[PDB]
Amino acid sequence: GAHLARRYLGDASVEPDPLRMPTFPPDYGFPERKEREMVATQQEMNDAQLVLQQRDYCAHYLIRFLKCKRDSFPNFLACKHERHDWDYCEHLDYVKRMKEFERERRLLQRKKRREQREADMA
Amino acid sequence: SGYTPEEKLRLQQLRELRRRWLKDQELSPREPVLPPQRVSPVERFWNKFLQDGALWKNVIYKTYRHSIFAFTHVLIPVWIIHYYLKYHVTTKPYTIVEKKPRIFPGDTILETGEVIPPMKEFPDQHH
Amino acid sequence: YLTHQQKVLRLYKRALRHLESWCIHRDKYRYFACLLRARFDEHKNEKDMVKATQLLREAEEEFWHGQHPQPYIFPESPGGTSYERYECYKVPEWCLDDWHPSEKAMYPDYFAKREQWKKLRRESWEREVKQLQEETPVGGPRTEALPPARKQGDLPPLWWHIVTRPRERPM
Amino acid sequence: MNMFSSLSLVTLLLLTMPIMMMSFNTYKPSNYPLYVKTAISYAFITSMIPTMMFIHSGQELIISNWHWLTIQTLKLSLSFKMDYFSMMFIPVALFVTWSIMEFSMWYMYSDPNINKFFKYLLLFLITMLILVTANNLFQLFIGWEGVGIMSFLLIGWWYGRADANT
Amino acid sequence: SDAPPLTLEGIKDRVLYVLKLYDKIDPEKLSVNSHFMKDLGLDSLDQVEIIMAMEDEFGFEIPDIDAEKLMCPQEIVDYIADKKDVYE
Amino acid sequence: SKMELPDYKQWKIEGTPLETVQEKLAARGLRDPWGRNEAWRYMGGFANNVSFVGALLKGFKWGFAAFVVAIGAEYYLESQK
Amino acid sequence: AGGGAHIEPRYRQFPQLTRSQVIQAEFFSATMWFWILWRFWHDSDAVLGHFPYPDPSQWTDEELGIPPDDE
Amino acid sequence: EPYPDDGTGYGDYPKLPDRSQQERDPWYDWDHPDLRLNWGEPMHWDLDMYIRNRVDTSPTPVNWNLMCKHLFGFVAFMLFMFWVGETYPAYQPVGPKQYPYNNLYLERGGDPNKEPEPVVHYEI
Amino acid sequence: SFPKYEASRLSSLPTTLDPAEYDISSETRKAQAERLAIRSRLKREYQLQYYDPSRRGVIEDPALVRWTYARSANIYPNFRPNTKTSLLGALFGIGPLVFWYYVFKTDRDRKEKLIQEGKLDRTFNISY
Amino acid sequence: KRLFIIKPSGFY
Amino acid sequence: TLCLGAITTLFTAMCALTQNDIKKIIAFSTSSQLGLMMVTIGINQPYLAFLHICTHAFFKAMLFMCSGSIIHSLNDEQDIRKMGGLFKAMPFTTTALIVGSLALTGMPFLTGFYSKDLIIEAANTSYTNAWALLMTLIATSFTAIYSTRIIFFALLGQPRFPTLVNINENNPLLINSIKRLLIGSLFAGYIISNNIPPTTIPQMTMPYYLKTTALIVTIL
Ligand SMILES: C[C@H](CCC(=O)O)[C@H]1CC[C@H]2[C@@H]3[C@H](O)C[C@@H]4C[C@H](O)CC[C@]4(C)[C@H]3C[C@H](O)[C@]12C
Ligand SMILES: *C(=O)CCCCCCCCCCCCC
Repeated sequence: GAHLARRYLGDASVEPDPLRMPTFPPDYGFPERKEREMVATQQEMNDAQLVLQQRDYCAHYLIRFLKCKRDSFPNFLACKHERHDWDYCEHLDYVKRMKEFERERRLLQRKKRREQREADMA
Repeated sequence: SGYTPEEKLRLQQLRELRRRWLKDQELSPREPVLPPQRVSPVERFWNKFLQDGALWKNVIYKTYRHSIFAFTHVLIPVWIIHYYLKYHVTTKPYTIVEKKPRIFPGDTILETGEVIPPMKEFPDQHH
Repeated sequence: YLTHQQKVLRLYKRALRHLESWCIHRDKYRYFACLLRARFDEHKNEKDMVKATQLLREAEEEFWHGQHPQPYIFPESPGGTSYERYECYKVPEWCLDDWHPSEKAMYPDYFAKREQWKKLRRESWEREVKQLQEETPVGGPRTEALPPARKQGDLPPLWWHIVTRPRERPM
Repeated sequence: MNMFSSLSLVTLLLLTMPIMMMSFNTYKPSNYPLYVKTAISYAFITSMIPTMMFIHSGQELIISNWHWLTIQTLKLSLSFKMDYFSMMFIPVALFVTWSIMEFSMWYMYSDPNINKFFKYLLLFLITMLILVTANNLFQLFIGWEGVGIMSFLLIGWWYGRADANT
Repeated sequence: SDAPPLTLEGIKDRVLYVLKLYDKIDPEKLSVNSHFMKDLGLDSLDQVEIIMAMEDEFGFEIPDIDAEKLMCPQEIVDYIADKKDVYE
Repeated sequence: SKMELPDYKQWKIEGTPLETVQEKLAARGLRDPWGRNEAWRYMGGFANNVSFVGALLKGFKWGFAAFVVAIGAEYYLESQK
Repeated sequence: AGGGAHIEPRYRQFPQLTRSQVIQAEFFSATMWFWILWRFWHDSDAVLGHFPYPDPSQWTDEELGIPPDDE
Repeated sequence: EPYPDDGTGYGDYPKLPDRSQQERDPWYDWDHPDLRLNWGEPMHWDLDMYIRNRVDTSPTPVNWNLMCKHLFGFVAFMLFMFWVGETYPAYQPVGPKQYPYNNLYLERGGDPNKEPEPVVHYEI
Repeated sequence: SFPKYEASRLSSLPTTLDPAEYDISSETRKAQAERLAIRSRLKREYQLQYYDPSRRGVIEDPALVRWTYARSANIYPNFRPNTKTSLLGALFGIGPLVFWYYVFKTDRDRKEKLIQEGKLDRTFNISY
Repeated sequence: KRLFIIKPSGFY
Repeated sequence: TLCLGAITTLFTAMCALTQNDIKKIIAFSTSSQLGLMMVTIGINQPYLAFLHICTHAFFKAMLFMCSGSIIHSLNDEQDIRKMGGLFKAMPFTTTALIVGSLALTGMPFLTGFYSKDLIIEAANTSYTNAWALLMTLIATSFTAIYSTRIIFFALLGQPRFPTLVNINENNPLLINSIKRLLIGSLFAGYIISNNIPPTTIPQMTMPYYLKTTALIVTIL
């Protein structure tokens, strides 16, 4: 990636730390930030025997896809639309993570401005 | 360089013996002199029936041999294994542990008749 | 040992064989197989032994510097992928004396003719040993060369294990 | 399950039939390379049936059929793990061995010991499936070492060659 | 194996075939007894090349100790036949 | 079965890459005496072999011939289902 | 091995071929390219990409939640 | 040439050149082709260690020292670069993955009685 | 020009690069002929019984008997307990024994201390 | 042409 | 495991760039691919590594049969410098030897594409050692270089084998054996990939310069 050149060969204070982020509170900037939703209950994922890493916020689409495959057998070329939905949700889920990294970058780049403005005037 | 006259003479004398020895290693038409056998009647039938090599000839022969192989190497062994598993192994605790089948929303249990409640309506999306 | 001429020829063969490994393609090998030939023809008519030895001495070093690290080897030659492959099947002929008569009856002609070779070897041994004594110095044989048979009807001395040796490609 | 269990063990037992019938006298030679190649074909067919059941509903089971030895609080059984990895590698292994064995009927035709060559190829296949299906570490160790020995016997096939033994 | 066997005539027919493709040897003045360094006046370097072409021809190496003695096509034929156990 | 070796006079080094070897060997006072022994490699069925990019495309034109029909059968036949 | 066409060897000449092995060889080679072209037509997104990779430097400083620097 | 008389037990046994049997001439008509020995020839003290299935001393196209420098140099360089790549990893510019139900507290093992500290995730 | 070859214990000098194979006077020429005289005499003796058709045994080789004898039964009577052997015997005989004693003794003393203090994890250890 | 194969005694 | 595989895949692939024996180039190809699998185990992708075993079984076992067919035809000649001109002389071996190489190098939609490409993408978009990632990518380029070496020397150009050679690949056992493994090297990956249940969350969204790394490096 390109951000690596901005963290190892550049300023290490205005770059997110992948093992520590997010640093700022969830509400720092959002007045009425909403809470995330989970459509699938635990007992539904527990009964579907989803791998722990598959029990994310996209589980409901994965459950639908697996159910379709069991019923479309022996047609292994079916359920190509249910599978696509589960992949599109993961793309949406993955995008949110990208925003969090960018949100961390700008807040870190905005928290350094104070250290400039503060020490500058004072 | 080159063989000396004695070297050529020896190589030539040895060469004659070598060829004569190699020639004597050839089997005569009679050999090998196989002793009498106990030829079976089933073998007798297929030899004459397959001396012409017709396509419909070996097709029967191929089916005949594969049917025998299936009976003695698949059907008989599976009979023994099923008897072993069913009446000797599966009669002991925790001998064959099957991962319980996955229950998805909207299914019906064949053993109690319950219906799994469907999933909550998805909020919205496309693609 | 090896004389000066032999080293030059042995070096010449090695250089071409290693050169053929660097070239692969025949036309390229032929082009450089003739440039290398000139390097020997140029000094072919040398008369000074001391200078000739120096040229060979420096030629070997030039070869060792340019040798292919993985030179081509014929499959059956020492170091090849088929070297000594068929030694597993080379069985010595004396093993047949232990065959059971049941096994020996399956080849009546072979063992009736192998017996003739038995008699020929058996009746030719005394003359074999006798000839080697009379044609050997008092001190002892100073070389490994064996003389050929002199008279008629006498087989070459020490012939059995060269004549009856196992075939190159048995079963 | 009565079919998933039986057809998963029949594949393993089908591969031991040629070995048993050769170490005893119940067959005729000159067909052994073809006889062994035919067994792999059927084992491949029988192995695909449990695989399809797995693909259908993801069914799995563990077969601890024989209690071999108990060491105080350690119980060791001849256990087989017919799961994702075992149900998808056995069909693939038998398919490739099917082609290689048929290929070897032409590459080793002139070899005096072709019959022993196929027996050693089959013994390797048996021990690899023991390794793949092992449910406990001792049974996995049986196939772990078995493959090594068969490799040793097969690498040094031409034992008159010093470089082969090395 | 699955390869054609060698015959004394076949070996001879191939030894001469290679030499008759040697631009430094006159075809008509060539037989199965022409000494290379006494009839065709070849340098001993040529005999190294000739023997090399006889081992590339038959696919087996000839050791140098035995290679610098086959000074005639017949000796090449009698050496290849002996090595490969040809007798007819 | 005495194999009939073909005529040896047909092996010639003109029209083959061995020709270019003679030109650059004759320009420096040398000749390739074994040119004809290597001539069979550049003559007959062995002549005019394929190139690497040409080898990878073995069967492409026939494969393309079937592909256009397959998609052609796709553009058509799509209005019935 | 001992079985199949009895293709006699040839000396310094191109080996004999059977029309059977030249049609089977050409068929599977053409089968390979049909599969590659057919799969490309329907599944070009599995080699080129499926979803548009977002550009972080285009998201407005409000959706990400960055507040005005004065605050 | 006997071994030095340093009281190690060699005695009068010859000290033959420390050359493996691979270096011997393979085209010679040895009495023992596999061992490459002649009947009656003195045997090296370490003949069992110098058979063709064991230690080889044949000349190499490259010097012994130069091979050691390059092999060690390669291994040393690779290990050093694996340490640099471990302290400076490569990662995609994304935040941590998010899981529901207090980060799957019950699913991934946890006391069902003790209530975890809520780890609810938000939107963006 | 030509980097000189550096022989070693496990990489012998090539016979072509050896200076001893090019400066050969009559003294070495005679030596190379005396060795062949010994080699030919031994070869003749071996062949006169290898080819004998009345032999059905083993051609005993004194060279092999001397090799086996020199390696087993001739070592102690030709051994002297001097400085070299005494130190080599202790370094390779007692050295490894003492070293392994302190490796295991320290390891078990450390583990024994933890077990009595409860600092060692033996939750499921019921086989020993 | 069916050469004789020298083998050790397999009878025993 | 990630670093152990990375050193192995790059080292063994580098060795195959100069080996002349055909059975050793493929053997070093196998060692390079096993290191690729262990890299997959190192990036926490156990199921992708298993898939590469199933896919690698088909197109690798075929290559040895193809090389075995060439060696048998040239009288046990295993050195590629004594091969050549076999493109039109052994048409079915050439066809099989080309499908296997393309499957090995990662030609799109063959059996090898359905495992190697996912592995490479899963490696570029993972929190992984950087040097190991570079070695893996460099090894992928080396994979295509020695595949060209086998095809170029063993099939293309003019023949370099002895004069009397019985090039004959017309045995039903030989053709049928290669034929089945040629079908697997074309379709086996597709069938398995569309039948095995998903056990992880594949990474499908990434920069365009990480999705085509495997394909671009192979072409170079
Ligand atoms: C059916 C199978 C393949 C024949 C074919 O190519 O169609 C043939 C090949 C050799 C046969 C086997 C061998 O003849 C050895 C056994 C002899 C008896 O037929 C009993 C089963 C026995 C094990 C045979 C079963 C089957 O008939 C075989 C396996
Ligand atoms: C970054 O995510 C680590 C993986 C990068 C692999 C190398 C591909 C080249 C990318 C260069 C950096 C991007 C500059 C546009």
